[PDB]
Amino acid sequence: LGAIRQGMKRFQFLLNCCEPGTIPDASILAAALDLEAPVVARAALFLECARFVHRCNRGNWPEWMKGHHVNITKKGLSRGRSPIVGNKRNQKLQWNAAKLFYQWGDAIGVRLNELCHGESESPANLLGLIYDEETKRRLRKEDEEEDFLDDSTVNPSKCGCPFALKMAACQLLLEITTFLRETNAGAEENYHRNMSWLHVMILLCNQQSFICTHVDYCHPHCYLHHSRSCARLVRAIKLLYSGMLKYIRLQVMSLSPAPLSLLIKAAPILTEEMYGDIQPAAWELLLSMDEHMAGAAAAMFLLCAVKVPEAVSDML
Repeated sequence: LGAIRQGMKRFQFLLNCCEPGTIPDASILAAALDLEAPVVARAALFLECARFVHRCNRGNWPEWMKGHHVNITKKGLSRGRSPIVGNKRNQKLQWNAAKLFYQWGDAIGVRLNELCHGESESPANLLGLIYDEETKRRLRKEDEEEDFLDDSTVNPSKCGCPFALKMAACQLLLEITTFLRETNAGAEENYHRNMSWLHVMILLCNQQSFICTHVDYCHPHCYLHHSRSCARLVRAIKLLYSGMLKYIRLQVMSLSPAPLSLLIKAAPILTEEMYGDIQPAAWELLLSMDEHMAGAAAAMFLLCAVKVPEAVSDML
């Protein structure tokens, strides 16, 4: 059952020697949803990429990404040179990254803008989702039996794409923003302030809807159904197995607060019409249960209130 697991560890050494900002491709990062691959392998790739992004972010660098492996005199084509050039090589590696991680996240991101019509459950379909009992009990059984130890119920041809996969893409982009803002000299500062694909994260927050009644059920656009979805997937990833588990237990614990912290990390670049759309979302998510979720909703609402206090004044 866990024969993927060690293979991922094998994949871990395939991200231990290759150059950052070269592997993988933008297009195979974009179009990897309509194949025979479930949500769990996509999320595993997302968390592995995020793990190596945190390796390039916090300070836990690998041995070859610190400049110690070019000084020793080889027995061919070799001459005495200081390893400072190897430090420049590692400055090259993240200069391959800080561009291409932007471009790969572009190529995923506009694909997800096209995936807004991909799994597009209509508002009429949503009003049938929340109240009509048939697809109610259908997707409630699909959200409740959601665990990744049996490959027969949760994903039929290993092709399903719920909104929890979109939150997993959101937390991968979240770690991309932990890299890009902090860690060929023209667009090095032009690749953080202007991102051409961030309107659909707020759109997914508008698809984090609030027409629910919470009588033993939430509709698959309600963020409590998203909370139960990400809770079921975190329970799945803690049933399938430890250092990658260490990373998961050190970072995320719930995928529903991902666009919240995304909006904290990308506050000042937005024009304020989108702010006038995000203060209603600030009203809806302040009923949340987690300290991370409701607390980051409080800090987002705090920042949009110290930005725009008159809409706050009108809703008081």
